[PDB]
Order: sequence, then structure tokens, then C-alpha cells
Amino acid sequence: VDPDQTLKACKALLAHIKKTVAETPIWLTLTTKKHIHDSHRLQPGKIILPHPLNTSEEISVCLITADPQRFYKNAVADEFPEDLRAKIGRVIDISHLKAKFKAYEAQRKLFSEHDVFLADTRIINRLPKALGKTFYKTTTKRPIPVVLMANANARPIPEIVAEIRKAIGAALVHLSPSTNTAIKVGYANWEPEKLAANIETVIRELVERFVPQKWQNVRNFYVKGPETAALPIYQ
Amino acid sequence: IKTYIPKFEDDFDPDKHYDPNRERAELAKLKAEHKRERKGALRELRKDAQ
Amino acid sequence: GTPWKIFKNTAFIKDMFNSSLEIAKFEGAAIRTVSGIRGQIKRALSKPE
Amino acid sequence: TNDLFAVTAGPRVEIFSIRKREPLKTIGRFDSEAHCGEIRPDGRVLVAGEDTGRMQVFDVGQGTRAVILKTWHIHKQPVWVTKWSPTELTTLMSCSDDKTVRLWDLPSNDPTRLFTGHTDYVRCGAFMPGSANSNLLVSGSYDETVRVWDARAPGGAVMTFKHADPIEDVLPLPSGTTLLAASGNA
Amino acid sequence: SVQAVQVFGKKKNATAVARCVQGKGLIKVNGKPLKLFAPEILRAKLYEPILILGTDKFADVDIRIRVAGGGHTSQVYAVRQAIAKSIVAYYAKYVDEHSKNLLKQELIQFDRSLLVADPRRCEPKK
Amino acid sequence: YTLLNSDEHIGIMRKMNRDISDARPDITHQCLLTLLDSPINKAGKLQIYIQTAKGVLIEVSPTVRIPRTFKRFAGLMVQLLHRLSIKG
Amino acid sequence: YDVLPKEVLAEVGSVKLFNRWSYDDIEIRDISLTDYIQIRAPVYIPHSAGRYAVKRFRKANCPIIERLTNSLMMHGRNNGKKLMAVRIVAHAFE
Amino acid sequence: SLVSGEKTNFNHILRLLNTNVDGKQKVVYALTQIKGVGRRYSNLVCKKADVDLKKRAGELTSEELERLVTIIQNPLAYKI
RNA sequence: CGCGCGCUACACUGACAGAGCCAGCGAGUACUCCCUUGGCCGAGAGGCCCGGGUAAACUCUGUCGUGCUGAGGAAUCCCUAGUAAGCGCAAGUCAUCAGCUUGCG
Repeated sequence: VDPDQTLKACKALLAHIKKTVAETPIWLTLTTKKHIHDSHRLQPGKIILPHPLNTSEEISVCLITADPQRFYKNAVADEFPEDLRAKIGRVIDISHLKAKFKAYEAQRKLFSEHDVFLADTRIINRLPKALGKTFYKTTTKRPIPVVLMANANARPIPEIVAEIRKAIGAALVHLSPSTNTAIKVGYANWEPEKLAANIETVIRELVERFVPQKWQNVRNFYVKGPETAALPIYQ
Repeated sequence: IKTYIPKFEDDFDPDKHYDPNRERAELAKLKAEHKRERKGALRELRKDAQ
Repeated sequence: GTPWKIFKNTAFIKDMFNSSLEIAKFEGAAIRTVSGIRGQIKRALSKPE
Repeated sequence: TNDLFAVTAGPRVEIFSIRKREPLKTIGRFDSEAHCGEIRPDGRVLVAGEDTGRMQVFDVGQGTRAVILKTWHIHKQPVWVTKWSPTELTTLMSCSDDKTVRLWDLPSNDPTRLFTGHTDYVRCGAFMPGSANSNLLVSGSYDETVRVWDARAPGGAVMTFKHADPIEDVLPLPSGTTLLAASGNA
Repeated sequence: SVQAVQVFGKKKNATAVARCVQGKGLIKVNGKPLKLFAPEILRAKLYEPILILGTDKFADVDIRIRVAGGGHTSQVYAVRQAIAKSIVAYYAKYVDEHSKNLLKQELIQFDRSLLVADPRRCEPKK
Repeated sequence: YTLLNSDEHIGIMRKMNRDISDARPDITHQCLLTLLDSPINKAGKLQIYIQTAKGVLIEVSPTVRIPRTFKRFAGLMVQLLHRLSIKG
Repeated sequence: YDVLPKEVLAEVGSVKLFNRWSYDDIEIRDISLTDYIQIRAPVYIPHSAGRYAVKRFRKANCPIIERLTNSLMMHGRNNGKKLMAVRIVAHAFE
Repeated sequence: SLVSGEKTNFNHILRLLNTNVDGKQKVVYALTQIKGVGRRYSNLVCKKADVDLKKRAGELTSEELERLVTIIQNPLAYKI
């Protein structure tokens, strides 16, 4: 697959969107040809983008840890003041989440409060039934994996902050048992060269990491906007 | 003492709502008459069913 | 029609009538399942018309 | 033994710790000023008189506690000092801006005794420490007078000393016999 | 071979097992200490049997309590009943009956509900 | 809807033969006018209640200035007796 | 000590209300109310689950701070709450 | 007999953009008094201008007062 | 249109942020809140993907301070111990009951 087709298609698509003011996400729709069965392939992943997805001007992260919440809150009070303490408004363990936040109004207030979410890989299995469907199933604001894994068994704190810096702007990947998925690459206010770079590295990482029996199982990637038509890419 | 003026309607009756805006008063009157007619229709239909 | 919420016996049934006037006409009627379960229309439901 | 001392500056007092020397609590309930932040010999209760004339007495714990016990608004003109009695726990004194010093008791809503006789601002005063000097009060004014009163007879001053300068500070000596009046350049 | 006494305690729906063995003097409720498990004002309800009997009686025993059910108040009353009945039953079995009778007399003179749970039946004025 | 006075209901109460002198709201009106214009009300040391024959007990705020005319006063008193309050 | 904090182990000597206030020297000034103001059996906190409303004059035996607490929980929104009332009594006595 | 009362005149009514009445309350409770300004909005204004929440209104210099009157005109020029 | 019976709103018994800690009844291969803008694979009917509309309470610690941000008249009725009152959780049993009913703590 050559990226010149992606560049001409995404330029035509931005012209199609235009002809604040845009503020629409652009994604590519993955199709595969065989059903997906492995529950370890059904795990949500992240793809680190070369141009990060988030603006990081005023957005607030929420960080969901597992075992002692006081240890992780003291690490947040310890480590890094420039980028991290302005963003990390809450550190919630999964026990405190399942305790305090079971109500529809409470999880609606949390979803309206915070801007983007991060969780640990031992918790995102638990999270679609801890956090509500109005948090999880509806929109893109849903937790991204951050590997806080080696008194809690935790990775060392500079690697923790490096992982959170990598994972704030990363692109979330959900897989589904069906054969069609879609994955966001950016917005419509961006430049199409950056868009085509994001689509290229997402194609590389999506196939060669997540879709099993990789380029055998691949089907068409159709670049799409919110309400527009889809443009081909590797039929 | 800073005295104040008692707000009251001169020709008072309990049988009439008081509202400045005729649009809002008329919309509330139409909603009340629609509820009354719907309840009367449901009562007549239920007695005919029994 | 189609069931909407199903309790032990009383089920709420959705895609059959259009208004509470029509339900009040067909109050007490012998409703039936495809399976063979008999039943009776009891009361119109307020919030979904 | 305790680890509390209070410094008032502007519209708030700030109870400091002795060991840590940090501002342990900052109390800014006052409307306008706070002219002496004086805590009781028990060490749980702070009195402070404002610039609007009220004095507020409020409990502080070891931590962040500012629960208001009583408020008096009888002076109606500023109160510059308000001091606890060194022996009794509920008796306190007040030198206000007008002409008056006066004795209060904490349960009552009335000043228990009133002492007049000064002709200018009275702004410094203390009780007299001693076994024999149970109820004597000294206060100096801005009228260049130090007066010491018996609290048993609320007439005039028992003794009066006239200086040459506006009298800024007063302290008795712990033997109870002698007294230092700080007035001007001497 | 080991000296061990298991005693139950009861309130509305809050029940407490207290196992009392020969020990150094600790009291644990749900694996946490007795000075931790309660609301902050009902710890004086928990410390009632210890302060009645004195600490010299509890110097030799180790009590482990589990509680389930009820609310905070019912669980606190169940814990204090399990504590009092537990030390009385240990002194029944493993030291003298005169000490058992002295402990029972002091606890009954303070409050009978430390030993005998009185359920609230329904019998109003018939 | 108007208060029961001796102005226009003199025929009704004289026909039904029950104490034409009793139904007088003008006493309450002139006395409440007196008390609201008095300087002890303007200083603020006056508090005024009305008890009617029906058992109705009305507190009148000192901060009110009543209608000085009996027609507006009767309409205001009817609205008070039916809505249990008069907002400013 | 079994498990006791320092304030309780300090005032381990006698029965003290809220672990701070003694019942030793308390004199009821009126002769008529010595029967009905019950300070004879001391209590630690007023929260005592006692059936003091079974029959007549049984409320003449419950301690007077429990009466003060149970009458503090008196309006429409303070009805069930007893820890609020014993906390109000503790703060008021301090 | 000469101590500087350069700060003791602070409990007076200050004037601002729209309201002519803004006395001493605090620094964030004084911002609520201006119409259209909220209780959660007033804390965002103070963290940009390096003014402390501990101070009152009237404890600010003639430079520090006007810094909150520019930033109340344009909330977009300072990032939000 | 009238009448009550429930439900809701109406501020010191306050709001915000934290920390900690408590139930009982409940398991029929059975349960799902709508309807839609687009696109995938669909000769056609559909299935997908992405958008739009185990408690409450309680306890402890801090941050701010009465600010359309106002607890119900005459009457009339009911109520004496786990009773009045507050609170949530669950079920929906051939009659009644989802605008709610009945349990349970």
C-alpha cells in the first residue's frame, strides 16, 4: 500500500468536509474477512501516534489505578509538576470507583467533568461494568491502557511518567467480535500530510500488531468522516 | 422604615389565573383543557368497554 | 405486538397500539402469545404512548 | 508546655507553632482589624479585638479550628488590647480606643466592671501578677498617664503616674512590686 | 491442648463471633484493631466491658472478633456483647468460678445487655 | 368578591335580620391606617396582628403601606384571605 | 491495657462522660428533683439502647444526658439521627 | 509616634467594570459580585494573574487591581 | 370543573472536595429504553461499525459563607415502643398494582 493514494484521498475528504467550524473527527474503517474469536485480541490497545491526537492546552486526564490509591496519589504529588500535575485532577482506584461511582448521575457528572481517561491493563477488563454504559459505549471518551505493572506491583515512576506522556495523545483501539471496526486518526482542522502519516502508521501497527493472521485476514480500509462517504484504501 | 407597596390584583377572583403574558397563559389554558378533554374521553371509552 | 419489559406475569407490550384511547377501547381483551400463553389487557401505560 | 503563639498583623491573626515555627492557622474572621491576638493560659481560646469595636473570642484546637464562642460589640469604637487574667480562666480585660478599660467575664453578655479616668486613647494594659495583688489592673494611655485600679472599688484609679510622653507599653514585674512604663524615648 | 473459647453476640441483624485464646493482650475486629473499628463516638460503647472489668483481666487473653450484618450501631452493640460474654466464658472455663462470678456481677451491675441479648418482640398493649 | 360591609350589603343583612352593625371592615381599615401612620411604627417598635371573627389571625408587617381607600383595601383583603399572603 | 487509646487509659480511674467529665461531685440543688434527675448510675456516652418507654416512670431511671439527647432529636428532619445528637451534646459540653 | 498607615485604608468600596459597589470580602468572593461572573469562574481568573486567594479586595496595588479588569474583558486572549 | 390520596420543589438541618465504614429479601437457556444521520459486507431480505437526541445513610478532615440561590390559614383527620418519622435495595406471583403496589433491611 502506497501513501500517495492516502494523501490524495484525505485531501479530497477535507475538501468534501469543508465544502470550531469543522470540529469533526476523521477515522478509517477497518474491515477484516474472518470472524474474531480470541478474547486476548479483544483487549483494548493504544497506538502511539507521531503527531499526538490531543491538543493538551487545558485537557484533564483522569488516571485509574488498581492497588493503593494513596500510593499512586503520593506518586502524583511526588514526581512531575510541569505537564502532569496540571492535568491529573483525579487518581481513582477501582475499589473507590466501584464504591463511590455506581449511580447514573454520579458517573454522568464524572464523564462531564474530565476530558480524557487513562487506566491500567488489569482494570480495563473490569471497567465496562464498573463505569456505566453512558460512559463507555456511547462516545470516544473511554479509558486508554497505561501499563502500571512491574506495596503495589508497579513500574518505576520515571517509566510511569514516560508511559503517561506517551499515552495521553495515543489512539485508542477497540476490536469487536464482528468483522468491521473503525479507528480515529485525527480531526478535520488538521493538515492532510499529518493525517496521511497517522493513517500510514495506524495501518502498519493495526495489521502487524492486532489483526491476527495479519495480511491474510486484512480487508479494505475505508477512510471516513462523521456523516460523509468513505474513500477506498487497499481494497 | 422603608415601606413597600403590596402587590395585588384589584378585581380578584379565585376562578381565574393571573399572568402578564397572554401567550403563556393561553398555552397553559390549552394544556389544561386538553387534559380535561382527554380524561373525559378516556372515562367514556372505559365505561363503554365495561 | 412485541413485549417490551417482561416481569414474572405482567409484561409490557409495545408495538401494538398507538394511543391510550385505543388501549382504553381494547381494555380487558383476550390477548395471546404465539406460544399459547393466554392473557388479558389490563391497563394503558402512561409514559410511552 | 505548649507549642502555640499568636501573631496578629492586619485583618487576620496567625497562630504559629513553637517547634515548627510555621503558620499553623490563619484566622481571618475579622471585618477590619485585629489588634491583639491573646490566647488563654489554658491554651485553647483566643481573644482578639477589632477596629470596628467588637471583640471576638474563639476556640482553636491544636489544628485548624476557629469556632466562635462569644462576640461583644459594646465598645462601638476600637479596642486595642484585650488580655486574659493570669489566674482566673474566665475573666478578661479590655482597653478600648475611647476612654475605657473594663472587665468582662466569659459567660456573661455584659462587662462586669467599668473603669474611666483617662482623657485620651488608652492602648496598653495588663493585670498585676502576684499572690497579694489578686485584682489590680494597670493600663497606660496616650494621655501620658499610667493608672492602676483596684477591681474591688470601681471609682477612680488607686494610683496614677504622669509621664511626659504618649505611653506606648506597660509591663509589671513578676514580683508584683515594680512596673515598667514605656513612654517615648525612655 | 490449647485454651480457646468461642462466644457469639447478637443484635437486630448484626452478629459477632469472638474467639478468645491465651495470648498477650490484643483485641482484633475483622483483622483490624478495636481502636479502629467503630464510628468515632461509639468506641466508648466498645470500651465499656474493658473499663468495667479493668485491664488486668484482659492482660492474658487475645480476642478475635468477626462481625456481619446490621448497621454501625447494631454492629457496635454486637461487638461489646461478644467482648463481655467472651471474657466471662474464658474465666468460667480456665480460671476460678469465683472470678467468673465476680466478672458476671460487675457486668450485670453495669448493664445486663452485655451478657443477655434482649430481642424486641412485638407486644403493644393488648 | 368583595368584603361584607354596610355600604352595599345593607339590604342583604337587613333582610336576613342579623346585626347590620357587625359587618364593618371600616373599623379595621381606619385603625390599621392609624397604626401604620403612627410614629411608633415609623420608629419600628410596633407589631400589629388582626383577629377576625372566623378565627383568622393575620400578622401585618410594619414595612407595609396600606391602600388608603376602602375599595382597594377591600380587594387587597379579599386577595389576602384567599391566597394567605400578600407579596410586595 | 487490651486495646485502649491514651485518653481512655489516662481516665481509666472512674466513670467519665465522653471520657472527660466526672460524675463525682454533682449536687442537685432542688430537693424535689433528686429522684427524677438520674445521675446515680453513670454512663459513658448517652447512646444507650435501653427500653425506657415500656411503662410509667421508667424514664425516671435513664440518665439525664440521654434525656437531653433524645429531646435534641426533635423535629421533622432530625428524627432518626442519634449520632448527630450525641455529637451536639459533646460539642456543647466542650 | 509615626508608623505607616499606608495599608490601613482598605475597608472601602472599590469601583470596577460594571458594578460600582465592590467592598472588601476576599479576592474570589469579590469577583462573584460582578454580574455574569460565577463561583467556579472566579477561581480561574485568580490563578492566571498570580494573585493569592488569601488576600482580600482592597489589599491590592493600583497595578494589581487593573490586571483583573483586562482579563475579564477577553477570556480568550489568556488561554482558556 | 370540584374533592382528596400519593409524587415533586420550597436552605442552615448549607455547598464543594477528600478519607473511612455498614444490610436484607432477590437466579425460568432468562433479562434487553427509544428511533434515526452516515458507511461496511450485503443480486435481495439482514447482520455490523461510527455518530445525534455490591445501598442510601453515617463518621472524620479540609475550602466558601444567608445570596426568587422561604415548610403552608380556618378547619379536619390520624397516632402510644422497634410505634411516629427519615432512608435506600429488591421483587411485580391467575384479583388489584407501573401515574404504582408489596416486601426487605
